[PDB]
Amino acid sequence: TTTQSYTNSFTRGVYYPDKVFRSS
Amino acid sequence: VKNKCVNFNFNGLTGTGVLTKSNKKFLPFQQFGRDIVDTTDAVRDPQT
Ligand SMILES: *[C@@H]1O[C@H](CO)[C@@H](O)[C@H](O)[C@H]1NC(C)=O
Repeated sequence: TTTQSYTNSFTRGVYYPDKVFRSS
Repeated sequence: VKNKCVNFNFNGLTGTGVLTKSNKKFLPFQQFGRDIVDTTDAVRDPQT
């Protein structure tokens, strides 16, 4: 079976929008 | 040819300038480069 408890994601789940290098 | 003003056509990215070796840290999925004001600064050689 399974449960459906709820949690808070914090600051999480960010990917690179593009494939362009960037620094500073 | 490096260190010489040439017209480049890297993978359809047309332009002009002087290209040379660099010590950037391009990640494996990276393909292009850019700066703070969104101008193409570095490119990855498709055959090198
Ligand atoms: C490009 O292809 C040639 C011949 O297939 C090969 O010798 C060379 O290593 C290749 N270059 C890259 C960067 O894969």
